[PDB]
Amino acid sequence: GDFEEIPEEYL
Amino acid sequence: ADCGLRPLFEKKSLEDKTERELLESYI
Amino acid sequence: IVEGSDAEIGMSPWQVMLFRKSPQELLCGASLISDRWVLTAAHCLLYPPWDKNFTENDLLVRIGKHSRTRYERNIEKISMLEKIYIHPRYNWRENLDRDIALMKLKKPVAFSDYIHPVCLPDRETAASLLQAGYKGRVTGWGNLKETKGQPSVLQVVNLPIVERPVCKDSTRIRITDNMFCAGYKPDEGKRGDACEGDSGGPFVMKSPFNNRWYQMGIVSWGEGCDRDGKYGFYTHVFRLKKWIQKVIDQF
Ligand SMILES: N=C(N)Nc1ccc(C[C@H](NC(=O)CSc2ccc(Cl)cc2)C(=O)NCCOCCOCC(N)=O)cc1
Repeated sequence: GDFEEIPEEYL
Repeated sequence: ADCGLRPLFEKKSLEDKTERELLESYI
Repeated sequence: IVEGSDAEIGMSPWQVMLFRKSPQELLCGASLISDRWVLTAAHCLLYPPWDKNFTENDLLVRIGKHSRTRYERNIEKISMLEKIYIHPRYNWRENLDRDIALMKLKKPVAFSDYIHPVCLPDRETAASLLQAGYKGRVTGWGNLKETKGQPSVLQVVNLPIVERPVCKDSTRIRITDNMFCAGYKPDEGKRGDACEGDSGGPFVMKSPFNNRWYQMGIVSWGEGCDRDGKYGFYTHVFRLKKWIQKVIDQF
């Protein structure tokens, strides 16, 4: 949870 | 080509805060 | 990066973050050398002793970043990997000799104020700049100390190249011509070094001849971080440029 979620287009 | 020339620095003739340190070491 | 400072916006536009998909975490640094090729350390992708052997689908490359943990909307670009190429003679069994790898992106990344490739040295630029005393620059989102902890944004530090005999006498590891070391000596006062998470990132120098930035090394290995009498070791990029050219020409 350290990094902000990345859009799912990449996850 | 245009490699190694930074848009926000070399391209606009602006220097970053510590690149001078590198230049001064190249004696 | 230990004893460094916050990078300025767009200061290292070739900086790349190697990001693990699951769990989402920072693996290593890397650099952009063209719109579709990224350079990093082989050990970031392959290291059998620690059961490390990543495949293309396990990773992502984040380009144009400044903040370490935040998703920089409208600024950073995230790219998928098409293929990984590790030097065929990368010595993971012993001393990490020829610690270099290339990653081809699935699609070309768009250049911007925050995304731009670094140059690879020619024989002359390498011969002129790779001298003891001459300083290079290392950047990364690695730890701030060997033991604050993690940086909010990209860190930067300038370090002097060290004489080969001093590099060799500072460690028990066998040093090869494909490596060079950098950092301040105890009596020089100043400090600084790469640390965990910075591996794979670039060691760059600004040519005083044409005012262009060249990547002379790749953060490879070190024993601890910023320890007195110890120095960081970097992959000698020019010495392995023929391999780089061969891969790019063929693929
Ligand atoms: N709690 C922890 N995370 N502990 C931990 C984590 C990593 C190591 C490996 C060791 N690196 C370090 O000690 C600091 S990182 C570092 C990396 C590069 C440079 Cl130029 C300077 C410092 C290093 O560089 N060793 C060199 C030889 O072995 C390398 C290990 O094989 C795989 C690999 N990633 O290096 C040691 C202990």
